[PDB]
Amino acid sequence: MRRVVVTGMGIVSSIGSNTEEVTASLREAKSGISRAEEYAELGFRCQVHGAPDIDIESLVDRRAMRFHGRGTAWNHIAMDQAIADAGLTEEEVSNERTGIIMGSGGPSTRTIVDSADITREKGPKRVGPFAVPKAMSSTASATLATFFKIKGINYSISSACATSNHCIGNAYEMIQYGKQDRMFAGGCEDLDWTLSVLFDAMGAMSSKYNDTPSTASRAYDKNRDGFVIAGGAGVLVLEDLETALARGAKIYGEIVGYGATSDGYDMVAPSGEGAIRCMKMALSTVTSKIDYINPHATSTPAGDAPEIEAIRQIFGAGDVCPPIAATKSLTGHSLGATGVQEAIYSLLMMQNNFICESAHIEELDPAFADMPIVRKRIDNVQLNTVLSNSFGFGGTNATLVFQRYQG
Amino acid sequence: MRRVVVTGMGIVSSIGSNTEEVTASLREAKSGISRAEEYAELGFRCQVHGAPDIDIESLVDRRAMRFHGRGTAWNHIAMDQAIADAGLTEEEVSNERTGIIMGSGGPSTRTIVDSADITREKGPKRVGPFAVPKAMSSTASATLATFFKIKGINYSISSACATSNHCIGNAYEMIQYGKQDRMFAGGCEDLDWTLSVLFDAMGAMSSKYNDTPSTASRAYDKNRDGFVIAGGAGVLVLEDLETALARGAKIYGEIVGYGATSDGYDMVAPSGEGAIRCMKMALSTVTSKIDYINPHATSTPAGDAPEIEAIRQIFGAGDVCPPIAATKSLTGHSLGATGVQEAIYSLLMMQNNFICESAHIEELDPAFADMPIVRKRIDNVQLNTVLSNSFGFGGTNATLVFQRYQG
Ligand SMILES: O=c1ccc2ccc(O)cc2o1
Ligand SMILES: O=c1ccc2ccc(O)cc2o1
Ligand SMILES: [Cl-]
Ligand SMILES: [Cl-]
Ligand SMILES: [Cl-]
Ligand SMILES: [Cl-]
Ligand code: NA
Ligand code: NA
Repeated sequence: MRRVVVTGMGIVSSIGSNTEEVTASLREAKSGISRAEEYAELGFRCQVHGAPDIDIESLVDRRAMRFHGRGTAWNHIAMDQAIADAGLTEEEVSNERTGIIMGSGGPSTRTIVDSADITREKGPKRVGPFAVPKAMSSTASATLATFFKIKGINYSISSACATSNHCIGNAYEMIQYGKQDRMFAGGCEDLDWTLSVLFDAMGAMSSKYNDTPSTASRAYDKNRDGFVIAGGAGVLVLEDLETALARGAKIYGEIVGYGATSDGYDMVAPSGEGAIRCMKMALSTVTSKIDYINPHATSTPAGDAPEIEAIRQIFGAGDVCPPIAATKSLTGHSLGATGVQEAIYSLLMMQNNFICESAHIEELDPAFADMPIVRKRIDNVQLNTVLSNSFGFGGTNATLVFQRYQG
Repeated sequence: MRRVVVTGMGIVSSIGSNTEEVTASLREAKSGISRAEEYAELGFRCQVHGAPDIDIESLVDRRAMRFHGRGTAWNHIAMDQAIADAGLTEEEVSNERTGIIMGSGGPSTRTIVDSADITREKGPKRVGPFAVPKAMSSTASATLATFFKIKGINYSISSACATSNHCIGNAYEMIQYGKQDRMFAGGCEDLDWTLSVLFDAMGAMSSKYNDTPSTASRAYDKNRDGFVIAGGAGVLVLEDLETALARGAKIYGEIVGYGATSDGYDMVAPSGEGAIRCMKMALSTVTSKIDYINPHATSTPAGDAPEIEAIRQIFGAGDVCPPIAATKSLTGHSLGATGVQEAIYSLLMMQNNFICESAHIEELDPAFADMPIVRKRIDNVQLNTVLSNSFGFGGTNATLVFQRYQG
């Protein structure tokens, strides 16, 4: 099997519109969570969200927007960023050896609802002719593959919270096995009431911190009360090592492990043992210690704990366990975008020699008192190997491990 | 690489609720297309559809239905059928070596619209707590993985019309490379006005045959005027050859080729050259002649023709080209379900030694007069190798090749 490296990154996040803004937010523990006035107007319990702040029309031209919902428009921006970061020529983007696996947890729910509404109000013709590519589950891959003239692999993986972790892992496999030499991998999610309401109705999102929105997402806090939803996108450029070296690529890291398993247990709560198997699978090909864990931890009573127990089973407790810092306390949970964004946060922390605070822990849950959850930013630390989990509804698990390239 | 065989099949289709009914429909060219009265009531141009006729409540119990939209309920039925056909024990279904890649072109658009409607009419709580797994793009994998206690791989691929072809191809790869020994692969789609209207608004569906619905889908006919939408599901059980042989499995066929490419051209029309590359990739690992082609051909002016030219480029014209019969003329286009259903139709034709008529060709398009499009059922033919294309919006291409197992 060939070695696979990350040569470019792009991101649209609740904590920044590019990698520089994201890095500053991570370093300063600047929350991306704000009040969602619209959710209050609609009668939601949860009235907080993690909204990107970015001017799409200034970055994606009108004709290029024809088939984009707002999630895939963010993904287009992230792809432009990743291409620029990697320094790719047009020929390097568009060729038979270069593919795309780009996913979202759902499609444009807003397009679907707006279309149903206008059908009933003004008639089917008034849906317009461009709604299908926005409404389909493959929207993120179809729109970008077409626009960027991708000629190799083209499809989406979805797996709820795990979506863009599996997209990256499958793209990794394609390159390892020699089927493609370069891949664009990642994902996105729109942020829209038509999606958020589904989670509010199940009671899954935070509602006890509506008056202090910035601190509503608080993984590992004793009084965590649900996740905070977000939208955004991320893209990695992946290349086989020889391809990267030969063109003088930047190497942000090497992908050195990938795990994917299934709980076969509960639709909306994890079993724990599935996560253990997933992390073990990712670690089976890794020969250095793990220096940092970017957990799944979404700030839920039932979710944060089983993952911690899984981590304890593999790594032990206390100082011998890698430092753990939940970036979702700053960013919220961007569903399809989460895996790739967390890969990017982890790679940026590696680049900049720090581990962010696990934010908004006002009172640590005593169940986790034995674990090295980061309470204050750790500076001047050399990270060489980082692990990131994403564990999604339907018992779907994905873990990725990235390593500093040193030959 | 390991060899991979199909050991069980399940299907819910517009042309039958199991493989026996489907076989009878193929043999007798019995159309599955009917009038869609609801589409007329809503003001659609197209007023035809391919609707399954199956009693879900009699086949999936109430608690098992909690997280199913109607597409994934059909997929559950197809999975039960495939498990029974393969003769699998509970331990063979649920183990770390057995996974699922099961997709849909979209999620339950009906769940999304109903939820938005009830939010506005009665409040967010009245969405209920079970809508998320129905509305997410991974619905088909999440629901079945959880219910059937799947422990290995668990995710969905989506790629519009190509969805379940890529699901099968990626599952094939997993087994080839030794990561899993058994996979459930396939997909589904609900049939609902909230999805169909998106296609009617783009003018993509047939509307000149509303008064003769049964003949509205007519691939290769001079007067074809758009596809006919359908819903349903299909599942294949895939196993590495040694696993299959050792347990006395039925072998419906061996997967011997898989192609996946990208046009990088137009969102809603094919380039043709992408399809050539896709078929060539699938054929690169095949060492016998092709005895039958199950085309993408959806009964559209702009779609049927470029595929025929691609076929002509690879295979030539006339008698030296494999017989071509478009099953969508009987079945309509079931989007996420199409690839796996067409695999099943092709394997059933192989099993039963016939090639179905390419139905509803009242006047052949003169552009295709040189091609061996099947005008009347061909009997007493031994099929050993069959090829099936699916080419989806966003320029996404997938081809599979199956072969009669003879050692
Ligand atoms: O990651 C997810 C999980 C559920 C889900 C449900 C609906 C949707 O539109 C997107 C979603 O993304
Ligand atoms: O195969 C498809 C293509 C487009 C599409 C669009 C919306 C949807 O809900 C399902 C779909 O399936
Ligand atoms: Cl979107
Ligand atoms: Cl459940
Ligand atoms: Cl469904
Ligand atoms: Cl286009
Ligand atoms: Na993570
Ligand atoms: Na086909």
